Amino acid sequence: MEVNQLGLIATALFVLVPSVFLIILYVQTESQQK
Amino acid sequence: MEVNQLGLIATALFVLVPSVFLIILYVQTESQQK
Amino acid sequence: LIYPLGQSSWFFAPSFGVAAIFRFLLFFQGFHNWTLNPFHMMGVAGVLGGALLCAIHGATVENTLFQDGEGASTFRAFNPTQAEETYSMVTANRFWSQIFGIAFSNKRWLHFFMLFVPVTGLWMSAIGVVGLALNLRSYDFISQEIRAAEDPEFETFYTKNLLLNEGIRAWMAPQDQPHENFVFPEEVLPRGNAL
Amino acid sequence: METLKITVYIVVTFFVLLFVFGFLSGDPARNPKRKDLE
Amino acid sequence: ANLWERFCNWVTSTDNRLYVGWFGVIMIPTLLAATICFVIAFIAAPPVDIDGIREPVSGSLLYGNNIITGAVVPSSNAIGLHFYPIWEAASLDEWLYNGGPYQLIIFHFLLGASCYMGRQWELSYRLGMRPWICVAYSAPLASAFAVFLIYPIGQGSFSDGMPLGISGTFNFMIVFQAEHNILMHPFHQLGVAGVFGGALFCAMHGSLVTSSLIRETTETESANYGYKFGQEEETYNIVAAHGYFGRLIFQYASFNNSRSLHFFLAAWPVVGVWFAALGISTMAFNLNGFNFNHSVIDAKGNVINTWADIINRANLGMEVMHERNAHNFPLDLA
Amino acid sequence: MEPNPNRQPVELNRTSLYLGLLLILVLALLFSSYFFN
Amino acid sequence: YSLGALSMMGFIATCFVWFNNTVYPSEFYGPTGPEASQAQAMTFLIRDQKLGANVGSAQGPTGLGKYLMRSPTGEIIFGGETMRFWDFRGPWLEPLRGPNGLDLNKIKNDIQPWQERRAAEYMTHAPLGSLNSVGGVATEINSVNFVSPRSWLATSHFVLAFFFLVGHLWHAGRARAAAAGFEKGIDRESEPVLSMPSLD
Amino acid sequence: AELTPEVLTVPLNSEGKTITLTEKQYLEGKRLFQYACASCHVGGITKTNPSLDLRTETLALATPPRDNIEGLVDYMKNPTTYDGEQEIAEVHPSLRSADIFPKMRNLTEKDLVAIAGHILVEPKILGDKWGGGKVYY
Amino acid sequence: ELVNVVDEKLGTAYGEKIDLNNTNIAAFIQYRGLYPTLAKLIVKNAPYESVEDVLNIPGLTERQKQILRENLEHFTVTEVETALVEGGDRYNNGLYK
Amino acid sequence: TLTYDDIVGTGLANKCPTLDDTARGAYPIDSSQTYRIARLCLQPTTFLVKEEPKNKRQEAEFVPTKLVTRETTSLDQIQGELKVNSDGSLTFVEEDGIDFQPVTVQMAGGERIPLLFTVKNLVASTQPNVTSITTSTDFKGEFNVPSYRTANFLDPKGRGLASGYDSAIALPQAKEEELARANVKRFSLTKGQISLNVAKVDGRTGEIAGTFESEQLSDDDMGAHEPHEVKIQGVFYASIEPA
Amino acid sequence: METITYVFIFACIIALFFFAIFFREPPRIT
Ligand code: CLA
Ligand code: CLA
Ligand code: CLA
Ligand SMILES: CC(C)=CCC/C(C)=C/CC/C(C)=C/CC/C(C)=C/CC/C(C)=C/CC/C(C)=C/CC/C(C)=C/CC/C(C)=C/CC/C(C)=C/CC1=CC(=O)C(C)=C(C)C1=O
Ligand SMILES: CC(C)=CCC/C(C)=C/CC/C(C)=C/CC/C(C)=C/CC/C(C)=C/CC/C(C)=C/CC/C(C)=C/CC/C(C)=C/CC/C(C)=C/CC1=CC(=O)C(C)=C(C)C1=O
Ligand SMILES: CCCCCCCCCCCCCCCC(=O)OC[C@H](CO[C@@H]1O[C@H](CS(=O)(=O)O)[C@@H](O)[C@H](O)[C@H]1O)OC(=O)CCCCCCCCCCCCCCC
Ligand SMILES: CCCCCCCCCCCCCCCC(=O)OC[C@H](COP(=O)(O)OC[C@@H](O)CO)OC(=O)CCCCCCCCCCCCCCC
Ligand SMILES: CCCCCCCCCCCCCCCC(=O)OC[C@H](COP(=O)(O)OC[C@@H](O)CO)OC(=O)CCCCCCCCCCCCCCC
Ligand SMILES: CCCCCCCCCCCCCCCC(=O)OC[C@H](COP(=O)(O)OC[C@@H](O)CO)OC(=O)CCCCCCCCCCCCCCC
Ligand SMILES: CC1=C(/C=C/C(C)=C/C=C\C(C)=C\C=C\C=C(C)\C=C\C=C(C)\C=C\C2=C(C)CCCC2(C)C)C(C)(C)CCC1
Ligand code: OEX
Ligand SMILES: [Ca+2]
Ligand SMILES: [Cl-]
Ligand SMILES: [Cl-]
Ligand SMILES: [Cl-]
Ligand SMILES: [Fe+2]
Repeated sequence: MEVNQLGLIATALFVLVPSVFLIILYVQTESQQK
Repeated sequence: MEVNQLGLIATALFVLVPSVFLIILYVQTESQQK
Repeated sequence: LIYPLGQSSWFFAPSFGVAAIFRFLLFFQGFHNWTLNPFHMMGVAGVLGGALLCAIHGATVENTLFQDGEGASTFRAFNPTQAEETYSMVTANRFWSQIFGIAFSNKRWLHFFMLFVPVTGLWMSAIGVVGLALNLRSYDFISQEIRAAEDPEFETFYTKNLLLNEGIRAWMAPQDQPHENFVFPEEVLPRGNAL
Repeated sequence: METLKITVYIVVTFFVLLFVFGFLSGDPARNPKRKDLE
Repeated sequence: ANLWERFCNWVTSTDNRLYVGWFGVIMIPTLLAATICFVIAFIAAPPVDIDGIREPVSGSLLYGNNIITGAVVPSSNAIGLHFYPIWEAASLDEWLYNGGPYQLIIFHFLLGASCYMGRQWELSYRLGMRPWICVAYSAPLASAFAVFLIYPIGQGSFSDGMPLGISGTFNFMIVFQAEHNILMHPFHQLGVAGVFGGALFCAMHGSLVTSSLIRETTETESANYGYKFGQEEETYNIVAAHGYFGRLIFQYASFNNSRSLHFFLAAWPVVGVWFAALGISTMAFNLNGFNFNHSVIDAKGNVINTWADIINRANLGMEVMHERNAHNFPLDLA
Repeated sequence: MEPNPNRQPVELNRTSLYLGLLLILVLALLFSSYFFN
Repeated sequence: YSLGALSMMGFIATCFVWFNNTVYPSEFYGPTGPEASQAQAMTFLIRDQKLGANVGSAQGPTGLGKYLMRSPTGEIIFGGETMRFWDFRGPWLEPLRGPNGLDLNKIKNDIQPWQERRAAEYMTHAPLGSLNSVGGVATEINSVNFVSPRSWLATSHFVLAFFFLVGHLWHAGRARAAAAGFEKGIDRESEPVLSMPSLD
Repeated sequence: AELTPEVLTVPLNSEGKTITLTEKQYLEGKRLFQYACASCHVGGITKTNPSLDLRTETLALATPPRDNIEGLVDYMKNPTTYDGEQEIAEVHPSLRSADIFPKMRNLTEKDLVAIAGHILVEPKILGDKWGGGKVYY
Repeated sequence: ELVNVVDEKLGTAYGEKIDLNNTNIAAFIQYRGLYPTLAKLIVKNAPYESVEDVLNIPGLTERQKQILRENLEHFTVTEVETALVEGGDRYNNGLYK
Repeated sequence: TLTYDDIVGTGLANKCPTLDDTARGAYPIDSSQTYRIARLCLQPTTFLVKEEPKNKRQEAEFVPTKLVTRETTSLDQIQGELKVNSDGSLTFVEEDGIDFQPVTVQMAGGERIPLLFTVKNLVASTQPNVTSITTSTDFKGEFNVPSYRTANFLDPKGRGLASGYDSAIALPQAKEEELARANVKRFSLTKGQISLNVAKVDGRTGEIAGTFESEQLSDDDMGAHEPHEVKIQGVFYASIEPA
Repeated sequence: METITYVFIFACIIALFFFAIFFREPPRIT
């Protein structure tokens, strides 16, 4: 299909960037003192 | 120029994935007790 | 306000009427393909999701009540000034955890979420309509059109819906938009076989 | 396709029998409070 | 305990991470079959001759669809209400061409969701709860029954069931408007009041409870931490909430009884959606929306259009264009 | 559940972060030309 | 239990009045939906054949027979959308039925005026109409005051059967809770879940 | 606009004679048409044969001519195909076939005149809508 | 070089008159006395090399012959177009109101 | 004697009548008598499609296919004149009947091949001097294959021949030339050929049965693509009558 | 590549369901 050839990178960064932001925040939360 | 149209996402993920891994590790290291 | 302001005139705003509003809906389908618009889709998710949360929360509270009276009708067994929760959060949480897999455990979160979902939905829909003011629609998938253009055996529900849209436009436009002085000869009207 | 048919028929019958005999197996008694409902 | 006794104890066990139960014994395999078939079809199913006119419609991703356009396509109009399990086909290729996945999926789904509802009762019983959460769930469930089973029955074909897809959903809606003028049907209007109202009261309730949370935290932390799971004391001040909302409108328009309030919260969307469902299910037998076409006439007899007639023109566009190759005769009678 | 005693904290100091980012970015700068080809 | 049973019976009655034309004679209740769609196909087969059409060999736009085609098991049936209704059976149509379905020679030679009349009548009394009883498709103009009895009875009984199913769930669940003694709520000092182990 | 005597003035015969219907006759005509005809002829079309409509010009070109009271009344007594060649009372409602079309049994000559008048007056009001079908709704 | 044959046919006499070889039968309703009897006979006995050949259809009455003669000025003939005459489309071309 | 209720939903309705093994007789032809086939039935059992040559340009073969449109394939209740020619050959001139069926078959790999399986306007003739129809009689002749879709058929973007848009309206400013083949619908009309091989004859009843093979083009989607070559094989039945 | 993306995102969502259910932070009564 003649899709937009940037759709792949757009979707991939759309998922990855905020997901990564959240994982960073979660993981640095867990490692704080109990 | 007739470049490989996946070069962009390849380079982007190549940079971003391990960089993110390291940022996660650093930040969860900083948040650890001193 | 914004929508008609982006269009030719107030004429294309919704008219304040039941049937008129319905007309507004069908116009948006035929002309904007508004169902295909992901902002509208988020609106839908927020509205139906809000109704879901409303129903499920009401029912959950009503079915995890503590017995605080002798009455079989349980409404009187509550006092506005009472300190205690009127229903069991713990039992509710176990119920949904075992039924659905996850459950609220935090009432403040639950209720903020009940605010968040429908408000956000409506806001997304507002953004989409802002797009429609400029006719900046999600009308088409270009890949779909290129494929269908080259391949007359290629059919999806998307293309079928566009046929529906085209019908709506041609059949309703002359009476719906009288200022255009549309005259559409019988022969130009899009129609399938028989109908 | 006959074998698939027979297999599905058997599976369905199996789970249905589990459902029915299951609810027949003193279900009213399976609650945290008053069990003597017979 | 013997093996059967032990099995019964496990099935109905309140300690399982996910409750199984006897309804669950039916629900699990049917929902798994339906899910697996749906996913596989959605990715890989070939085009389906939905309308029985040897005009196959592609629903799957690999055959040129995206997430919005994709669907599992309804079974052939040639099949109608005939039961078309895999084993009635001469081959899987035939089964696929004629839309067998649609029937397999929707039948397993409807069975499974009915069992989901029963399962909600069952667990409510096991936990010593009141039993009516499942009745609330009867509202969306009935609606699914309306679009996957009752409408097809009324029209005489599963080809008229709602497609399992986003754009296919829209197709179903537009065609439904064309054929029943659903917008002008009071049960659908009650449905709309139900979901708009449901959302309104959800946001409202959310906002008032959030508005009257008792200070238990500092500004540098989330207020959610002000509530601890399972605490006995209520986490907000309902008297203050009622004090606010009662002044916003007027005193007696506000709930001071949390139980009455939550009952209202349950009932409005559930009842409204029950009416939506009954709307679909009765338009299934072509008792359709209000028809005020040419209701207004001047002294000579000239037709004076109202908004109903413009609706009518749109509806006409829909009617004449849908399934452009399926009709040989002038009236669309089902 | 009874906790696992084999658990260890994990660390990456700032210098190691900078070194790692340098490695990744320079590798990307080198290979990117070949990815685009 | 009785509510459940009555709900079931309601749905059964709904399908009975919608499809059955024996204990619900079309003479009295009007044609079924299938009946009327088939009647349309019959009507135009008759019309066009009178005009000289060879209705057996007439190929429609789709490749399927315009008037006549095969069911998925090979039976000769009316074509177009009414393909879905080939299971329909009615006294006005059956004389045209042979071992293999609709018989082309009977169609060509044996259709009686009473059949044309009946097919036209049923076609034009199809069970379609608005809530204010304007007969026909949703886009039809005001003129005909008609909603088929089949529609009134099917719709009414679906609504009734559904609410009776709801009543069934309500009362079965309440009977269970009351029998077990918690229909009024959870005992604060004896909350069952509090005596259950945590899920995780 | 009003339903004037002029609108209600329609051709009685093929010989230039007209008849002016009363408002009550027009109403009776609408009522009786709905009662006996509209199931198939709603809006001036023909559901069981859309090739033939109730437009005045079409009636004018029918054989014998039907674009007048007399033609239509005779049709209601003894309907023919459009060319007059065969009598179709057996498949079309008429006084002659009131036995098989029972709604025609209580129709009087006056009723036939009223129905005919409805058929001729309606297009004078509705224009292309009469016999136009869904396109003109 | 691809051509829509129906559109192309509309530029011949087919687009101006009743084409005895191609036009769908309902067109005969346009003129007094032609439908359905003569219409049926005409379509059934098509194609015709010339318009006047319509007078040679067997079984005609003198009346029928005269009506046809009065209506010859409204008829034409062009080459049979497969697209217009297959499918029994001359009897029902999928057009109603 | 079977009724509709005996037959309905069994699949038998898509089957042609058979004659038992004892039916090896001869049906005399009186060359002074006129004859008709009152019922010709064709029940396909196999559809074969000629693979498109890779480019080797050797002999491309006919390969098997899977029927996906179920038991909707047979031609039946076909009738027509059976002429006795001056050289004693018989010529069947098809007049009418259910003489076509749309059929979709599926090739290995998934390609679907729609075709209008048909014998429309069949003209089939025997060898000369057939004084009796026997298990040695054969019919060979040709038929018409009209476009699988007729002229009103609309493609998914609303384009058609006798109806529809004449352009790609979703691409208002695309260059038209590259889309011409899709925009401009064409109506196919081609020839097919069929052989009927009589295997059984009931001299007393005038019934004959045997096997057939036909060759014809498949659907070309109103000129959008090249059609495939199809060979259909199956059994047939005909009842001969004096008329 | 589109299909891969869509199915990938879906699979990620299902896996997310799995973790969100079986590896959630447990609710604790204080
Ligand atoms: C699943 C089905 C579905 C759902 C759930 C929705 C839901 C939504 N659609 Mg809809 N829609 C659908 C299908 C659906 N749509 C379809 C099939 C179409 C055809 C294409 C449309 C076409 C459509 C359009 C064209 C529009 C919507 C809108 C919206 C939103 C309306 C929000 C609202 O309540 O505004 C209601 C109004 C308000 C909230 C404004 C404030 C109202 C004040 C407070 C009222 C005060 C009243 C006062 C007290 C006096 C009352 C007096 C009394 C006598 C009446 C909402 C997100 C709208 C939207 O997207 O807007 C952004 C919109 O314009 N939809
Ligand atoms: C919960 C278990 C379950 C259930 C309920 C079903 C149910 C269904 N599946 Mg199956 N299915 C299952 C598991 C299950 N499936 C599994 C695990 C697989 C993978 C192997 C499949 C694979 C599968 C396939 C491949 C197909 C189905 C299909 C079918 C349907 C037809 C079955 C039938 O004809 O049975 C006949 C059996 C009976 C009538 C049972 C009679 C015997 C009992 C003892 C008498 C009492 C029953 C009576 C009716 C009343 C019910 C009792 C009630 C009052 C409590 C049906 C919707 C088909 C389908 O969906 O077609 C569209 C189909 O194609 N299923
Ligand atoms: C959605 C429909 C539904 C649901 C959720 C329930 C659920 C409930 N019913 Mg039931 N019930 C129903 C319909 C339903 N009923 C109907 C239609 C009838 C009339 C025949 C009854 C008659 C009934 C009685 C007489 C009783 C119950 C009971 C109850 C409750 C106790 C559970 C019970 O023992 O299961 C029984 C479940 C059923 C009788 C039907 C469940 C149907 C669902 C769809 C499961 C189908 C499973 C089946 C094996 C799959 C078929 C596969 C096929 C291919 C072979 C419970 C609240 C009992 C109760 O405690 O009441 C106070 C009780 O004694 N019900
Ligand atoms: C093979 C593959 C590719 C198949 C995929 C194809 C198929 C089409 C996939 C679908 C694609 C996709 C999902 C379509 C939807 C996309 C889009 C429309 C989403 C909208 C996006 C979103 C940002 C919109 C913004 C508006 C807003 C945020 C909407 C969110 C809606 C939200 C989820 C509503 C909540 C519904 C959910 C069920 C709530 C659960 C809560 C539940 C636990 C309550 C139980 C409960 C109640 C109590 O009262 C108490 C007390 C307790 C304790 C308790 O527990
Ligand atoms: C220039 C001019 C002259 C200026 C002069 C101004 C002068 C000072 C004015 C003074 C005189 C004045 C009074 C004359 C008035 C003029 C005129 C009457 C104005 C009318 C304006 C307007 C149109 C009136 C609309 C009527 C009204 C607003 C309709 C909406 C209200 C609606 C019907 C409420 C009923 C619904 C009810 C069920 C809601 C409950 C559901 C939901 C809220 C549950 C959530 C919830 C509820 C709780 O209860 C609590 C507790 C909690 C927890 C909670 O979750
Ligand atoms: C002119 C017409 C002729 C008449 C014909 C009659 C028609 C039938 C009318 C139907 C009768 C309804 C009875 C309601 C009783 C009831 O609910 O009691 C339960 C409680 C009792 O009230 C609570 O009552 C309690 C005391 S007690 O329980 O009553 O003893 C008290 O503690 C508490 O504060 C108080 O709120 O009611 C409430 O919780 C608040 C009212 C909520 C509204 C209920 C209706 C359901 C939602 C509407 C449906 C949606 C429709 C729109 C579609 C979107
Ligand atoms: C009496 C009429 C019943 C109408 C249908 C049911 C409506 C309410 C049920 C909704 C289910 C939601 C999920 C369960 C949530 C749930 O758990 O509710 C719990 C709530 C409280 O339970 P109780 O135990 O205190 O009372 C129920 C019995 O135990 C009797 O005491 O039950 C009721 O209030 C029933 C209300 C009957 C009276 C209400 C009538 C209101 C509807 C009137 C119809 C108007 C429609 C017109 C449209 C225009
Ligand atoms: C029979 C078994 C049925 C199993 C089916 C699987 C059900 C899966 C339920 C959702 C799992 C993921 C939840 C993540 C998030 C999560 O882990 O939830 C956990 C969360 C717990 O809330 P708590 O009160 O405990 O936490 C509050 C504090 O953390 C405040 O921060 O529950 C909610 O937030 C409910 C509201 C959101 C409910 C979202 C439901 C959406 C359903 C699916 C929508 C996407 C569809 C995509 C299709 C392709
Ligand atoms: C298919 C799925 C793929 C996802 C996986 C993600 C991939 C993650 C890859 C991880 C790599 C990160 C490297 C850690 C980098 C880092 O942490 O180094 C510093 C580190 C020192 O470790 P220490 O023993 O001192 O402990 C410090 C701890 O805090 C480390 O956690 O030494 C090593 O890691 C060994 C490798 C030396 C690397 C030195 C090379 C840097 C020199 C500059 C090179 C570029 C410029 C050249 C100019 C010509
Ligand atoms: C007259 C009629 C006739 C006959 C009738 C018949 C003879 C029928 C019958 C009888 C019968 C024979 C009926 C029925 C069925 C029964 C029921 C409906 C059952 C149910 C079941 C249940 C409900 C149970 C529940 C549950 C179980 C499941 C499990 C456990 C628990 C419990 C027990 C709860 C005919 C049709 C021929 C024709 C028409 C008319
Ligand atoms: O298939 Mn689906 O949509 Ca119920 O209407 Mn008739 O069919 Mn077809 O047209 Mn319109
Ligand atoms: Ca031989
Ligand atoms: Cl459609
Ligand atoms: Cl049809
Ligand atoms: Cl006309
Ligand atoms: Fe609450």
